[PDB]
Amino acid sequence: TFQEQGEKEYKNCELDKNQRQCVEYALKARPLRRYIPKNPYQYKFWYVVNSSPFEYMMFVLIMLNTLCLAMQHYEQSKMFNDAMDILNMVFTGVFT
Amino acid sequence: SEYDPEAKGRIKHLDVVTLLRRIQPPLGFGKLCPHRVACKRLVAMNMPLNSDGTVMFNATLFALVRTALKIKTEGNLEQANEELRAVIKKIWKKTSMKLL
Repeated sequence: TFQEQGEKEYKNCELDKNQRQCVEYALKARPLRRYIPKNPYQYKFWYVVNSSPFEYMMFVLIMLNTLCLAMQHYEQSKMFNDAMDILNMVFTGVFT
Repeated sequence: SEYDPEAKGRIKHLDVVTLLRRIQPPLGFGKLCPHRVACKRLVAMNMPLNSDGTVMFNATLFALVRTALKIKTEGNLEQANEELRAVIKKIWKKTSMKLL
């Protein structure tokens, strides 16, 4: 009954439902900026920051942090607690 | 936006072919040689008569959208904008260049 209420959009003299949503987006748009840098010495690091291998490496780097964040349990051993503190420092360091 | 470090509205005509090549077949062209299809179909549609290397973004995708659905031949170009001005929302004077 709600859906039948939305059927009253009788603007289909020549266009179909597929044309209704695509046209409006095209009429209202503006390209954004890619922010490509310059000054090669500054541009040198942009390749490392913006690259598929870098984000793929950090993708599994974040995943391993989640695995570490889930291993804490009740009455964990003192060595386990010590191993967690250094692992926390390693992950927070690389993220920094 | 890939070819523009800053938008600035327009790009050069040398990148027009490379723009359409990296698009999926549902939106762009087939997997065959672009010379036989994409190069020939480029002139087929209607384009604004601007300078050699001054083409705006909204004048490129609009032809592609018009090609995807209800493609029309020559002789009734103004009918397209007539349909938009009678069904689609206010144009706000932004379809003047795209009308031709």
